[PDB]
Amino acid sequence: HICVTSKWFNIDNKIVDHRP
Amino acid sequence: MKTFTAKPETVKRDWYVVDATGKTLGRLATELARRLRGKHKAEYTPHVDTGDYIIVLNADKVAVTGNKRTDKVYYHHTGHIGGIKQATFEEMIARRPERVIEIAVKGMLPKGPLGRAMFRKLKVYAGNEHNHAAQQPQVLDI
Amino acid sequence: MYAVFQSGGKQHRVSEGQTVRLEKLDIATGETVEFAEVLMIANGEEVKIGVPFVDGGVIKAEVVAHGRGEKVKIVKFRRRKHYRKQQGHRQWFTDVKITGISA
Amino acid sequence: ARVKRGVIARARHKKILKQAKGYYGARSRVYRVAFQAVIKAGQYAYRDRRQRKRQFRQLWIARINAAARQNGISYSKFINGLKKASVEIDRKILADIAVFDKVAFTALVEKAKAALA
Amino acid sequence: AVQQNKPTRSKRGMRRSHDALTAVTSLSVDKTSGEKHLRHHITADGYYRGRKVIAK
Amino acid sequence: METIAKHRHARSSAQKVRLVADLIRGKKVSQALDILTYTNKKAAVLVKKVLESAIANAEHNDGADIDDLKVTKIFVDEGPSMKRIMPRAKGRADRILKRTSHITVVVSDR
RNA sequence: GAGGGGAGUGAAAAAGAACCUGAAACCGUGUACGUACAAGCAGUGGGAGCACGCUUAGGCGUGUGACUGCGUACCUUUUGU
RNA sequence: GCACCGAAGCUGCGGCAGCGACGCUUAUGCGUUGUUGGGUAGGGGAGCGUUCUGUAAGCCUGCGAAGGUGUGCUGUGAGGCA
Ligand SMILES: N[C@@H](Cc1c[nH]c2ccccc12)C(=O)O
Ligand SMILES: N[C@@H](Cc1c[nH]c2ccccc12)C(=O)O
Ligand SMILES: [Mg+2]
Ligand SMILES: [Mg+2]
Ligand SMILES: [Mg+2]
Ligand SMILES: [Mg+2]
Ligand SMILES: [Mg+2]
Ligand SMILES: [Mg+2]
Ligand SMILES: [Mg+2]
Ligand SMILES: [Mg+2]
Ligand SMILES: [Mg+2]
Ligand SMILES: [Mg+2]
Ligand SMILES: [Mg+2]
Repeated sequence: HICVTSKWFNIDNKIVDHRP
Repeated sequence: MKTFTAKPETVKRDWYVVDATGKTLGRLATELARRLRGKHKAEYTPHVDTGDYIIVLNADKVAVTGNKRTDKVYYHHTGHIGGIKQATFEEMIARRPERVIEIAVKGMLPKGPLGRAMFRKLKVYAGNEHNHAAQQPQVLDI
Repeated sequence: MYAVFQSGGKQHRVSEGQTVRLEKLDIATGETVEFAEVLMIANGEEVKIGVPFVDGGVIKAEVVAHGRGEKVKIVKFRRRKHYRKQQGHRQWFTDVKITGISA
Repeated sequence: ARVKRGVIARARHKKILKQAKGYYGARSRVYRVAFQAVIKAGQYAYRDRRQRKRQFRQLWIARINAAARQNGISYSKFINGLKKASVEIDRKILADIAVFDKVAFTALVEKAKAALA
Repeated sequence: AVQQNKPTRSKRGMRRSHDALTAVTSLSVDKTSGEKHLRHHITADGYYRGRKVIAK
Repeated sequence: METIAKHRHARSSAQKVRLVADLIRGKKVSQALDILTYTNKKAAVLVKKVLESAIANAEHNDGADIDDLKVTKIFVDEGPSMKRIMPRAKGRADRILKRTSHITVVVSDR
């Protein structure tokens, strides 16, 4: 199809720092 | 040639009556369980019920040993909140006595599906007569 | 009318006319074999073996072809240890018919 | 010389799926899953060829035992008899006779009892 | 919240044990015109309980 | 006579078309038409057109006599699916399959 | 209309243009057998019943698999999973 | 104190393979017979099948090749034949 464009981000984003 | 196999479609069975009275619970059960499973025949078939129907009278008058009578535990759980109910041996004999024997052999019959089925062949009556004349139950000792 | 006899490092209960499978015998395909090591014979009443074997006992049968059993798969596998071997095996037999049972 | 591959491949694969016929869901559909199912079946078998000889012996011994008791004697004593019954040797399976020929059995029990007297 | 294992083809079917449809049976006939129709509904032609209401 | 008709590349899923099909499998043709007629689903209209096309086939091409004529075999296989794209957001693409189905009606009498 | 059924062409239409071969995942319709008192790597050893073929029987082939003994996938990495 | 149950240990029956010896008999293979055969890293030995060159202007093949899908047989297996 024409149908062919994927610009998948970076992870997605929000949160996490999980105690250091 | 393969050794024999009992077949449900053609097992014998036959009925019996047993008197609990003075007999000591458990030493009784043993034989019930054994006879219930068919272990006294061509038992020779783990995967088949080959036992006999056998009914028990005077379960209330069943005997125990030791201080068991006032000290045997009998626990069960309601599956709820924190519902660990218990009841002493005497307490059990007081309310539905037939239970004492019933659970006592249930524990000695096997495990699962078949096991459960074997247990159905045991009729445990609190009192003395029994409404099974029609099966023409033959008495036996032990 | 049955009798039992040792042959495969293994015993068998047999009536005459009954075909039976046995570990391989070195006897030609049509010939006739006698088994003198018979452990018991039975009629209305029966002779068990005082010592092993009954004195007059002998079971007579002709071999009725030799063959090889259905293939069996030997599988060996040791997880997480990079080892496995798979091996096939058939196992020989000779089939006798039984005609004797001299009580 | 470039090698196509892949015709021999599905040969290997189908060789396995065929062995998996009958198994539930992926175990019979999906190679990756089937190749495992096929192996472990093999493993159990190799084991259970040895188990078979165990299971039946105790099957035999179980029913030998009731019949012995039926003729008023435990399995213990009863094999000891036949042992002592002037040598004499006889399979525990062949005590088949316990199911199909009960007089022959009782007859065997007596012969055993005698040696124990 | 997401699955930890692929639900099976079997499980899918199960869930759909109730997804199936019912016919009607209660299809009924007008006393004047011929007319099949849903009970308590006007017919194609505009009859209902014998009388002709709706010219359309 | 088996005499069949069918609708290929219909716009519906199959999962949806089935359910309407399943109501009809095995009935006298006569009933099915009424059944479909009072079944409020797009797949009903589809299945009807196919069933009708099937009868007319059976009629004009083979024996006919619709009165003794039943829908003996009916199934719907899932067809090719049209891939599209839409986007939910953040550029993050969603396939979405516009699924199609191959309706098939076999209307015989034995 | 889409799509389809006939007709006709052709060695072939099951070569019909979404067209040589047409595997596999995946999804259905049909039939056999099992399944609504039962607990777990789902098989394996045993094993009745049912359906089917046999054979002349003869506890035989195929399919299913009640019930039952045993039984915690694979790879990697690890002292060890 | 005598039974008995109990393992892939021992024994029994059949089979394979390496190394021995002894007898049949040596471009060897038989028959015994004693013995050995868990195995990761890893060393040694022997093989299956695939693509392509010769052998091949041969051989198979429209009376049906390759590929696909079943079925039977066969080998210790990778496989092979039909
Ligand atoms: N929630 C993010 C983790 C994250 C935290 N800060 C970020 C900044 C950019 C991208 C991702 C992150 C994840 O799923 O991984
Ligand atoms: N670590 C904190 C704050 C935070 C959210 N996203 C972050 C990304 C990077 C660093 C810190 C954060 C939390 O998760 O509650
Ligand atoms: Mg053993
Ligand atoms: Mg944007
Ligand atoms: Mg094509
Ligand atoms: Mg049930
Ligand atoms: Mg469960
Ligand atoms: Mg449980
Ligand atoms: Mg660690
Ligand atoms: Mg290590
Ligand atoms: Mg472990
Ligand atoms: Mg090994
Ligand atoms: Mg080629």
